[PDB]
Amino acid sequence: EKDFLPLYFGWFLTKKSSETLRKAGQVFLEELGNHKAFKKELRHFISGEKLELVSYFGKRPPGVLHCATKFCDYGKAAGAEEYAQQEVVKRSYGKAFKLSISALFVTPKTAGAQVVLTDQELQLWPSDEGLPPGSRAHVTLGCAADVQPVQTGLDLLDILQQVKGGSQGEAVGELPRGKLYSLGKGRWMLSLTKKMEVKAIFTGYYG
Ligand SMILES: [Cl-]
Ligand SMILES: [Cl-]
Repeated sequence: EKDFLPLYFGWFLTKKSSETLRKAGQVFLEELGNHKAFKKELRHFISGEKLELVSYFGKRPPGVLHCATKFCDYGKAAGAEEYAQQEVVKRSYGKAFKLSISALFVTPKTAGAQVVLTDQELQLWPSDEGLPPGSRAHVTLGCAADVQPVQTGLDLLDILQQVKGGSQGEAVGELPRGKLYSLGKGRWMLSLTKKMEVKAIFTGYYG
């Protein structure tokens, strides 16, 4: 009888760190919704007055927030066994880490936070494109009704791809904690003046 792996590995934020990022995320969806530049380009955000984004991203993580590394599906996913067998993964299991979050973003599908992993933390990132490894690292804050949390990372990569070309353009707003950027196609990004640090434990979720 074999030992099945978790649903996925990842950094799970503490109560206080989750509380902080959660409320910060809420404050962002409230300011963005009330903002002038957003109300203008609302046609490219919804096919259908004001839109309250906190309600729009109705599906939100219930307990503590997290930053996933490798989706394993208890060993069914490709490379799950290989990832879990790594010394660095087994060594890091249950240990605390400090994740740096550089920006919060919003798309028609998801709302999340961009994670900038350290070189130490990148060793825990699966190497199973076009952007540097770990660019997909994120914390999902919310999803639209028929969107799956896996979308959040994909949305982030799409936004970072627009940053490669430099389609970010000039900041279309100054929020209390950073500069607002309009990427188009209902995509928005808040570059934080100060990268907020969150405390999290690297472990495995079984669900
Ligand atoms: Cl903040
Ligand atoms: Cl969808």
